[PDB]
Amino acid sequence: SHMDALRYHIEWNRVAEPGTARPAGRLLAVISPDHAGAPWVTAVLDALGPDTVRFEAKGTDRAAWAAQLAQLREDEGEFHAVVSLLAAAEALHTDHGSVPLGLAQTLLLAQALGDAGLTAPLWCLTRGGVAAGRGDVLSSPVQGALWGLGRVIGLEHPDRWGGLIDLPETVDTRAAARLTGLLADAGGEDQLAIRGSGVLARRLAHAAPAVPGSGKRPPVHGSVLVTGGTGGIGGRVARRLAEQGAAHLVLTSRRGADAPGAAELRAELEQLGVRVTIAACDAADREALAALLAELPEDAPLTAVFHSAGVAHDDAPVADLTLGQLDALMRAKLTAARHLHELTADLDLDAFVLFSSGAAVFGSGGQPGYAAANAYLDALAEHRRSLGLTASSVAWGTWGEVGMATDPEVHDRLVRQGVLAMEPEHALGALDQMLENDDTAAAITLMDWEMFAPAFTANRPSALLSTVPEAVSALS
Ligand SMILES: NC(=O)C1=CN([C@@H]2O[C@H](COP(=O)(O)OP(=O)(O)OCC3O[C@@H](n4cnc5c(N)ncnc54)[C@H](OP(=O)(O)O)[C@@H]3O)[C@@H](O)[C@H]2O)C=CC1
Repeated sequence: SHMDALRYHIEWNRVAEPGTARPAGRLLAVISPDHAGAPWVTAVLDALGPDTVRFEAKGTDRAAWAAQLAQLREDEGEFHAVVSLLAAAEALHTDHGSVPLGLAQTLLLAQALGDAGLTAPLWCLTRGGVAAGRGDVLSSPVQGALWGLGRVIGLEHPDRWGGLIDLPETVDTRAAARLTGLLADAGGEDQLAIRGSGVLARRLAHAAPAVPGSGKRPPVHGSVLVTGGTGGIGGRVARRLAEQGAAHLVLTSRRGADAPGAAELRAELEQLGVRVTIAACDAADREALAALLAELPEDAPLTAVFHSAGVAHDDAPVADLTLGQLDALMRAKLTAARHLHELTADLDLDAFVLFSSGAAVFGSGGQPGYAAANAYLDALAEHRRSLGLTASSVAWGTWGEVGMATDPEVHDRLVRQGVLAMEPEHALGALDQMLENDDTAAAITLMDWEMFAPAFTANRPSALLSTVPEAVSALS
């Protein structure tokens, strides 16, 4: 099927045991000084050895760090690699309430390295930011956001990007040796998870063909909340839910009833017999969300959430992105989804569906803020499954007809790259296959691999795509 052919999923496959020698040259370790106490942080610093130079990245000051780094690189000469432990800073930034401090500090470290002329490859370490291997628990969705930023750094600064490595809970000596071995030579891999049974790396595969009933999807009923539900994709999802018999759709956006197209949307939905509530309110306002949930009918309790609230604009290259831009991109994604998760965790929902993007799953040049925000969604869905709660993340490709991609501009960058506009009916039917399977994560995208693979790999290989045969064929 055509709908099957839009669905892909991320897998983690075993790779080679690394060598036994640590890096010959000197490592530079970067530490968040208020967040240096986690066990894995001390285990990593121990594994890097006492000869490793240590840089405490204090606060968020690009210019100060550029100066400090330039001084270090003057004194030492070229480093073998930069190893960042900034991801351990999960606390929100004091001035940007939707940006984890470690995310802010990572962006500014990537900036200041470039400013100071350090060219050693940057490796970003996380602990629990991916779900890798049968039974693996994604414990930190906040650290998971950093992977969407890293993948973009790999596309914008391939020559000075090492990669991302997720550590296990307990970094024992076998885990330490895998780490230091990868830092010496990672065999062309750059998205890695170190686990008790081996080193795994991240891979994209075609999803298994749809099996109706396998996931035991309950019938759509009760109240269903679609955030961004007046927006392009949210609207077409609400119309599908309505076709499928929802009792009550609750559609939100910051403009609510004043959003473009809302009256027409409400009328088309109501002709289907559905009760329609359209509310103005910001998905990152916890008190407004709570108030909205408090209003639901006894006869129509919340059964499902579809989180389509989002903006992509006002992003910038890694070298230029500000923290205020990053905060505005994170707000509807990390802040709003955290709220949705927390206020629905006891409700036994049938579906909790987060709309992510291919920018998070692949990386996309020019979109670091949006990739980090959407990668947090994907990680939160995995996290929620670990809690025994239902959750789905869908990393859409480009939609045709409706939504944020419908305009020649930076629709054309993507299209020239092989990421094609999907027909909405096909995208919706593929999402329906995913929910019928009860799959936790998918990318749903129409790709021309012959165009995409060579373009995406021109500066650097991508081990991610070696499990897509069309990409292997395009590179042959
Ligand atoms: N269209 C596509 O090709 C792709 C879409 N996606 C994702 O799908 C989702 C929907 O995208 P699409 O329908 O195309 O985009 P739209 O711009 O058409 O809709 C997005 C919307 O979310 C609402 N929104 C934005 N910020 C907030 C907020 N803080 N609180 C509540 N609502 C908010 C907007 O209304 P308002 O401005 O009034 O708040 C609008 O309803 C987005 O999350 C997007 O990132 C991912 C990849 C591709």
